[PDB]
Amino acid sequence: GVNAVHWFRKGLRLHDNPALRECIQGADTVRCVYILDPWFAGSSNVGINRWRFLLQCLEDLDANLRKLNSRLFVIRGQPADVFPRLFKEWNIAKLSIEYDSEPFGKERDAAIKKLASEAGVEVIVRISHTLYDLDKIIELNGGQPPLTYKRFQTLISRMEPLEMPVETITPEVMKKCTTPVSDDHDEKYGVPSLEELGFDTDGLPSAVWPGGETEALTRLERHLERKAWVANFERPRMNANSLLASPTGLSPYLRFGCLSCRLFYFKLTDLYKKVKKNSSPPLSLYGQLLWREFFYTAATNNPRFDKMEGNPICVQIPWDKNPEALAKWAEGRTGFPWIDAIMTQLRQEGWIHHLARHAVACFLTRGDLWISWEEGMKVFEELLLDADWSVNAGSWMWLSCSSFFQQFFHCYCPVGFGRRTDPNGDYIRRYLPVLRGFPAKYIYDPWNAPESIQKAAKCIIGVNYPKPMVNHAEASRLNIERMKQIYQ
Repeated sequence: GVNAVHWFRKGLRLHDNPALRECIQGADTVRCVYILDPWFAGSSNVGINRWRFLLQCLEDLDANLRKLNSRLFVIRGQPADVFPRLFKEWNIAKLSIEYDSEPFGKERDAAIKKLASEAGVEVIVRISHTLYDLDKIIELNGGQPPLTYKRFQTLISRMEPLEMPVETITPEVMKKCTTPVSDDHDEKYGVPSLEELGFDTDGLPSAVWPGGETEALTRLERHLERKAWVANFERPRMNANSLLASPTGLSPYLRFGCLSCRLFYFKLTDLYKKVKKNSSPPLSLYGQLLWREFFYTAATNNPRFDKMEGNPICVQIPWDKNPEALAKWAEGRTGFPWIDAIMTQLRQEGWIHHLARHAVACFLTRGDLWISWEEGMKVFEELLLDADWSVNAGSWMWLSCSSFFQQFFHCYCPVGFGRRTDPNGDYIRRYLPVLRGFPAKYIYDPWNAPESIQKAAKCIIGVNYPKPMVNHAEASRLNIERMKQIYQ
C-alpha cells in the first residue's frame, strides 16, 4: 500500500485543492489531518469568535469528507512531534501541504520537510493560497518586493495567474482511494468543542459568520449576484451600503481557505465577461485579492514584518506606551460612539467594514491616541475573523503612515466620519443600546447634549456611558505635528 496524508492548515476546503488532488493520485489510502494543540490553545491570545470559526471550518470538512466515506483526523499536539509518530503508525509514503509563504510557516514547513526526508517520505507542496508565485513577482521588481501598491499593480498587470482552479474531490476519486477509520474515531480524532479549548460558551449566540466551505460556496454565489446588480447600473437597494455583517461577505472564508482565491478570481472574471460583455476587465475588479497578494509578497522574506523595531520596511515612530488608553480602545470604552460601536461589533461578531477599520486604526495610532500600530494589529488578530498575519501587519503600517508610502490621506474625525457614514446613527443605537435614546443630532457627540436631553435618553454621559477619553481637535493637532516633526 501507498499511504498518504494531507495536512490541512490554511486551505480548509475540498475544491481547488491541487496538493490534496496530487496526494491522492497513485495512493491506496488517504488521511486528511489537521493538527491542533489544545494545551497551547489554552494560553492563546485569540478570542472565542476566531476559534469558533476555525472549529466550524473543521466540522464542515469532516461533514464533506463523510460524504466521501472518509473522516477528518484532528490530531492533538504539535507537528514536529506528531508527524514522526504518524509516518510510522500509518506507514505513510507521501505528505501534502498547501504552500505557506509567511516566514513562520516557511520555517515550520522546512522542519517538517526534513523530518519527512529522514523518514523517506515524499512531500507534496502546491501553491494555492495565493494567485501567483510570490518570488516571481519579486524578480520582476529588480529582486525586491514592491513596497507600494501602485508598483505591485503595475507588475501584476503583466502576469496571469499560475493556474485556473482544479476540480473538487469527487465520489469518483475517493472510491478508488480508501480511508481506514476506527470505530473509536470521533473519540481520538474528532473536532474539538469550544469547551475543550478553554471557553465558557454560556449565553453564546449563533455565529453571525458560520465557518466552512459549504457556507463559503453558498456566499460566493450570492456575492456574484449582488455584484452583477451594481455592475448593471441597476436600481437602488435598501441594503446597498451597510456597516452590518454582509450575507455575501467572503473575507473570513478567503483567510481560512474555505474559498479558493483562484476560484473567486475566475468567477469575477467570468462575471465581468458575461455582464459587461468585456474580455479584459480592469484590475480594480480584483482589488480585494490583489491587496492581499501585495502584503503576502511584502512579508514573505521578512520575519519581523509584524514589528516596528528591527523591521527594515517600517518607519521608526515614537509611539506612546499607554496601557489604560489601549484597553479603552480595545474594549470600546473611548467615549466616542462611532469608535466604540465599531469595536463592539468587532468584539461581538468578528467582522467590521474596511471603512470602519480605517476609522478605529486612525483613532488608535496617528489620529488620536498615538499608540503603536503593533497594538492595534494584535487586537485585530485576537478578534477579527479574517485577520491574516501579513495583511494585518501591512494594513496597520500603511494606515499609521509607518510604511507602504502611497495614498497619503487625512485621518477621519471620530465624530464627523460616522455622521457622514450613518447620518441617523442607527449603527450607534444598534451596538451601543445605552445611547439608543439620543437624537440623531447628538448620537455621535453625546457629550454635547444638554442635560435635559441626556436625562430624557436615560443616559448620563460619564456615568452610564463614558466621557470622551481625548479632546480630538487637540489630539489630532498635536499628532499631525508629531508626525511632520518626524518626517520633516
